[PDB]
Amino acid sequence: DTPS
Amino acid sequence: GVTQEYIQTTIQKVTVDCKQYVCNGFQKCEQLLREYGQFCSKINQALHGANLRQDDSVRNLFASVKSSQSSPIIPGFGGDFNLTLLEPVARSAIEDLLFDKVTIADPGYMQGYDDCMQQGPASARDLICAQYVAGYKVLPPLMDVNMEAAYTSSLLGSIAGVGWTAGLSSFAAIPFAQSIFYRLNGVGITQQVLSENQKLIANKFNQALGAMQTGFTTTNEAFHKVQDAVNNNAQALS
Amino acid sequence: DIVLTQSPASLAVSLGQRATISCRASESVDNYGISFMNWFQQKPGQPPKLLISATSNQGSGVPARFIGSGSGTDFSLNIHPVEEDDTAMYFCQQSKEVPRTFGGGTKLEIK
Amino acid sequence: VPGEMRLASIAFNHPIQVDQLNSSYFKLSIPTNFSF
Amino acid sequence: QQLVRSESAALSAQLAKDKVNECVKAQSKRSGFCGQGTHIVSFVVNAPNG
Amino acid sequence: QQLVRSESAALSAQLAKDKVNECVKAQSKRSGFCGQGTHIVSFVVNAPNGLYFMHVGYYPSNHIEVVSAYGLCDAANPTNCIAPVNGYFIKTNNTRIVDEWSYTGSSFYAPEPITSLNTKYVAPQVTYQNISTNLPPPLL
Amino acid sequence: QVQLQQSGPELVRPGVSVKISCKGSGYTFTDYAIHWVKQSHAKSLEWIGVFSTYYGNTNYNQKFKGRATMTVDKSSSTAYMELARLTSEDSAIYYCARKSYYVDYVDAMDYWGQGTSVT
Repeated sequence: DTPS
Repeated sequence: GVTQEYIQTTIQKVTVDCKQYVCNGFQKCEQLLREYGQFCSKINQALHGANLRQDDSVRNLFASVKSSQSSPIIPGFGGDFNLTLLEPVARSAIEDLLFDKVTIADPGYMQGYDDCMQQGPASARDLICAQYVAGYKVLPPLMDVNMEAAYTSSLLGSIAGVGWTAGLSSFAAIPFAQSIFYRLNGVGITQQVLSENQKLIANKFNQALGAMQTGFTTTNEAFHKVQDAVNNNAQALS
Repeated sequence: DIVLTQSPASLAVSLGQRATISCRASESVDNYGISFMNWFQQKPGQPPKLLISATSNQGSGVPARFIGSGSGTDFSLNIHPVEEDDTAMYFCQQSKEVPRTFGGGTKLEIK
Repeated sequence: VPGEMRLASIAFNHPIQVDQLNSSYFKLSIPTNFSF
Repeated sequence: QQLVRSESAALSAQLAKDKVNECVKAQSKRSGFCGQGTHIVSFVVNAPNG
Repeated sequence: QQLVRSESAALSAQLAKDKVNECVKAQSKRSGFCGQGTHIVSFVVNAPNGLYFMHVGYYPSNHIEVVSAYGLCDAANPTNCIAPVNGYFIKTNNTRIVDEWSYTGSSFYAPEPITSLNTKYVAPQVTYQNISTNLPPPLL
Repeated sequence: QVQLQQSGPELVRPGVSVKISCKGSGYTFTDYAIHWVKQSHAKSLEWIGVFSTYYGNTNYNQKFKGRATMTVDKSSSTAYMELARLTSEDSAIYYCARKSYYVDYVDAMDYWGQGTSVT
């Protein structure tokens, strides 16, 4: 899922 | 004439559930295995590191295999040259001969353990079914055979665009027969001979291609090497 | 050089009417699929003006009103809404081979 | 927080296609820019 | 045993990469590699493990 | 364990020696080695337990398709035939040039006039163009 | 802002070698070859030649190839055409025009000079  | 070679690039990737291989769920053995728990940790570490190196070797190879540009490939490609290597849009006739002639044990990744279950034949004798007895897991290949075929057809489509200098930049896309004549000028055959004997060149080359249909026996050394690579993977598991 | 001819020598149409011009080449001018046909426009007191080129019906100085068509030896110009400010001499130009000659042309008129 | 993982297919970049032709001329692909 | 086999496969894969860039994508003038008859076009197909 | 590691290091050191004599001290024409962009100058620095290489490569962009010919000949005299050296004969799309054909380099698109410096004389072939007027090498 | 300023018309007597000039303005003159055209009637026009303004290479229509020659003055952004041995059959309107490529590999005559004449 879209990185931090 | 045609000569052939087989170059191995990978090992079948496996992992081992160390605890299950040593002991099949017994509580008395598990209490004892706590004393040796670091040995299973080291076995898992080493196998995992080996599997990463296999996958990286594959990606590094295919990064060099890919071309930036190619021709489309149709039936009738190559003109006077027959070319049974052409895709049946697939793999190829030669690949299907090679995969069928070698005695390959049935792959997993398809339903696998369900063919070792009671919902399947009584004659199954696969190493797939020995996996859950011993705690093996054979891992999948990192490519997919369709993607491997896409890379392979991309190499075939780059042939005869690499003449006339460079080939790492411009892509010439010229007629295949003409590129062969250009390669024959490159080994010191004069163009006068090449101009006159075009039909004879095509006939001799197609005879040399026709000889490949008898090359999938163990008297062919390259074929024998492919069979032994498969045998070695099975041998380690057994 | 390839000879270009055109017909009819003059054409009269009513205002707002479609009009066409036929153009014929003595030998085909297609080489490598390119066609090389340009059309030009001239009025009295003016230089010739480029209208269109082989793949550019719009562009090359005009709106899509000037529609070039055809291939090989046969070409045409097609204009669907003619006005009195389209009355001009019109010419086929060959860009394919030296010495780049071009047709005698036709005259558009209004009824 | 970030949510669930996403199943994806590995992309395959198709190389640029150039049509092979018969006759006395051919199509050529050539670079117009570059970087070191 | 597996660590040894894995390393030998990696070295063999490096040889495969070199042959694709010298015999498949170009005409070779070196001899040595390939069948011994100078060299003209070579081809690659997929095999079990290689 | 140490004997195995020592032997693999010796084999790896032999590879390093070959790269210094083909990529550092000379331009490579082989491809394969180095970053894939042909090859121009490479450099070496010291690393922990080994050598660290840097390879400068030349990477293409913005490719276009153009019409090209295998070679050109005099239509009046079949023995006068030429073929481009390290480049291609392309149909002219540049407004400086007043000729049907132009010369360009192999790695970079840029039209130029066809002159004796860019070409070589060859035997005639059926795919060569039959040029009826303006050829400067040979002028005849 | 492209311009092609031809030199003014003249009733030149026969046997003169006649030079006509055309001056480019508002664009880089050395990037475009100049075409020259002769117009004897509303329906009779013919190409005369083309002059590269970068390299000086020329082509001429074969009928004028031993009469007409072309040259440049790069410092004044100007091209010249000089026609040897004038006769009454050369009384005509003359033009200069800029080479262009709106369509790939197709010559176009783009912007034209305003017209000059010789008689």
